Amino acid sequence: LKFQCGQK
Amino acid sequence: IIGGEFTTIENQPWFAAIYRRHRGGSVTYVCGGSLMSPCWVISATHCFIDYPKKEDYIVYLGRSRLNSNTQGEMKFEVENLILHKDYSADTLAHHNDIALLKIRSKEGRCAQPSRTIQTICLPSMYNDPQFGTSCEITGFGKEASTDYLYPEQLKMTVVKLISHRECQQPHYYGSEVTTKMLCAADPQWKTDACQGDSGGPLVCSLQGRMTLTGIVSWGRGCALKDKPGVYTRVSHFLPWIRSHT
Ligand SMILES: NC(=[NH2+])c1cc2c(I)cccc2s1
Repeated sequence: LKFQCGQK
Repeated sequence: IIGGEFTTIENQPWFAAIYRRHRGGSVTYVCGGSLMSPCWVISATHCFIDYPKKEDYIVYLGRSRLNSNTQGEMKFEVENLILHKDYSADTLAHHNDIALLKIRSKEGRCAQPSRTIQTICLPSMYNDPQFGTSCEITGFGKEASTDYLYPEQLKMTVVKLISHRECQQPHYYGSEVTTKMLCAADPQWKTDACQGDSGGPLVCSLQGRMTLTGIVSWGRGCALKDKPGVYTRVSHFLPWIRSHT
């Protein structure tokens, strides 16, 4: 959806 | 990467592949990088140093293979190329080996979030994991120092962080390693980063987040006993990153 740093 | 396993970008959705175009028709791989925010990718200066003509580089995100497309990939042009002032190379190390690439799509946009494209987190001011932590490196570099080609499939491997005391021992790298670098190796010197892996990330979990702790920079040989891989210590460059992003 939107960037969430470090999420695979 | 020497050893390691083959993977897909789903597993490293912030890895960026940087290529260079040639007046002739071919595009060749240069180095890896990581997506920090929608428009910025961070890599290493030594990758651009010899040919700092931003117009000839192409950046691809969401890429699991080297010269064949992946569905979901995005192609960008380098709008800005920031190399480090104070970058130095000696007979082994690279100092202040960090660079920033602002990317622009042919449509004027930066990266979009997908199942194959994600940003990696930055650490807080001089905050690193402790030696012993297992971190993972990813890239398309050589699988054997003797090879003269790169793999077509993305690879990853896990390495552990070692202290500066260990890395600066005379039979390791002595004072060629500074406080702005970090060293990581496999206990049994079986896996490591290598040529073609420059610029890509050393990711570790810090305070609960997958953090970019280092950038592949140099090493003597690949997977050589008492020759750990050295990386740029991101946590020490935060001010520099900030002043530009
Ligand atoms: N042993 C290593 N981790 C590395 C070795 C090299 C070499 I040889 C060239 C460029 C980058 C790297 S990283």
